[PDB]
Amino acid sequence: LADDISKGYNAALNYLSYQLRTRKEVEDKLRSLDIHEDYISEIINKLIDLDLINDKNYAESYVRTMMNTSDKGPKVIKLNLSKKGIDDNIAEDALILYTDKLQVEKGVTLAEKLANRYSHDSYRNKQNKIKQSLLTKGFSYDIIDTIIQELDLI
Repeated sequence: LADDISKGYNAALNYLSYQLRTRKEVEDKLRSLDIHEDYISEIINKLIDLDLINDKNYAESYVRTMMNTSDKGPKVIKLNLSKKGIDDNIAEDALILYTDKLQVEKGVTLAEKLANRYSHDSYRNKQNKIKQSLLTKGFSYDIIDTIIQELDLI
């Protein structure tokens, strides 16, 4: 009855007190407890109102985290966000924080390590491997070209 919505609110705050969660993560965590859509929606809106669920904030902190702790570029950061239930629109707004100059600087750092790793290759084969590595990590062609121009300066 009314103890349904109650159990729902309780599990939600347990799940959130620890880590940050996307709306969808909570939206289908209430289902892990067999709570109807009639009630999940009531719980979710209330949580959003109390700012306990906030996808813009989720996406922004994720982006800051990856910028600071990973070697991943915008494209991979975005698909990670999509895999968590973040709207494309919200992910895109959040990715605005990963400025070109910041991407290039992280890319130059990775490129420098790889240059040393492939130090025996020809300049051409060397850059191909580096561009390839940066592409699989999520950086765009233009960003990679700027990284390559930067690396040669070095």
